[PDB]
Parts: sequence; structure tokens; C-alpha cells
Amino acid sequence: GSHMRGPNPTAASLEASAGPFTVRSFTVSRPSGYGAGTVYYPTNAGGTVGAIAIVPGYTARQSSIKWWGPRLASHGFVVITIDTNSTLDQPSSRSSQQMAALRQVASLNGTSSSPIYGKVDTARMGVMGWSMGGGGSLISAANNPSLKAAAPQAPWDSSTNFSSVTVPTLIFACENDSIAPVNSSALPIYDSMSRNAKQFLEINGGSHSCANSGNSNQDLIGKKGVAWMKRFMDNDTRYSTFACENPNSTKVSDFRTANCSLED
Repeated sequence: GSHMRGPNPTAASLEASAGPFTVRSFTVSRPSGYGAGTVYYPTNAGGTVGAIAIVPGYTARQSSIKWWGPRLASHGFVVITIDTNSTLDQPSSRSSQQMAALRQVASLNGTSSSPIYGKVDTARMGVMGWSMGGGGSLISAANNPSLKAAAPQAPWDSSTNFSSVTVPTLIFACENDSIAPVNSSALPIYDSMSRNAKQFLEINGGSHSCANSGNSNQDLIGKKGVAWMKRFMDNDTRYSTFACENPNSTKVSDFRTANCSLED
């Protein structure tokens, strides 16, 4: 089955700061199994949408990853950005907390008082996150193969072996990352995965925060993250090109993809 929402995409519509849908948000009153959460949701997507949970890195908070909330929600997703119980939580803890945030989004979907009452397809979920939050996202995907997509950025984990992962995984990497160097983190993680649709997109000259809030490549990074989630969370083959294609961009220092068909 496909779960198509919104107008036929173009490069221009995906590069724009906002997609076609009106976005609202709220703070989660009583977070269950994580520190704090903001939920971003489309008011007018024209049907139920999937949910994505986004986790920051070590010492970081929602501010680092917040730009993804409006960006993805405006294309037809419910997005929860979290703060972790402690800023010093490790990747396994960040994974548990990311899944607790998806569980609470599923709870709010059935809560007649919630602004997202009836707005979520709880069978279509994705995971994203930065550094140890990206490691967390890969752990979530390894543990929960029913997840539809993963798109970590500058991932860090003390194991690079994700060879069990069957979830379609886009790795955003930062060429000049000195915190989680591409050669010891992002690329070995990418190379470990032989069972999935996967993509490696390295931002030219990027520091470890090259995919964070306020980054100078929100056009390309936004387009790719939205296309990946559309293709794989909605099974929307109008996004096969945008999801799977080399963007052929001077802003990209390294592009690799496997098991990613251009076909509609």
C-alpha cells in the first residue's frame, strides 16, 4: 500500500523552507520515558500521516534539531523533537527514549483532547537524530525492524556494526567532522549495512553540526530528509528520484547509495 499526501513534488517545492501544509505545535505536558518533547503536526495533510522522533547529541537539547520539526511536518508528518532525561545519556538510553516518544505520540493519537487526535498512522514511524542521537536512531532501527525509515546525522556509536538493519537508512555525514570523524563513524556504519536501501550524503566542508538548526544547506538537507521519509514512510514512489538520486551538487563531498531504485 501507498499513503500518498500532498501535491506532486518538484525540486523547488522540496528546497523551500516550508512544504504545502500548515504547521502547529505544542509542548508535551507529562512526557513518558524521556525529558521533554515538542510535537509538530500538519493541520491539513488530507489524511493520517506517519510520526518521526528526533533526538539530539551529548550535552544538546531540542534547539540543535528543532528545524526538522516544521520542515518535515509541513510535508505531512507528525514530528516529536525530544530532550533526554539527562544531557549525558548514551546511545542505548537515547534509543529507549526515542521509542518512548513514538509510544507517547501513538498515545496522543488516541487521546480525544490532543491536537493530534486521529492524525497519526501509528504503523508508519521513523527515527532521526544527531551524533549519539543518530547512534540511538540506528539502535532503534536494529531493535524495531517495523520502523519505516531512519535518517541519522553525524552518527556516533561505540559499535559501527549495524549489519542486522533492514530499515531504509539515510546517513547525513559532515566532511570535516572532528567529533565523530566520517572515517571512524558515519562511513563504517554505512558500510556495515548489507540488508537495506541505504544512502550516504557527506556535506562538503561540514563541521559536526552541519545538519543542525541554522545550517547553511537546509535546501539540500531538507529536500533529502523529506524525500527519504516520503519515499519510505509513505511508500510514495513520486519521491523515488528525489530520495534515491545523486543530487550532483557542489555542496556534497561524497554520495553513495545501494538498493535505492529510481523507478515509479
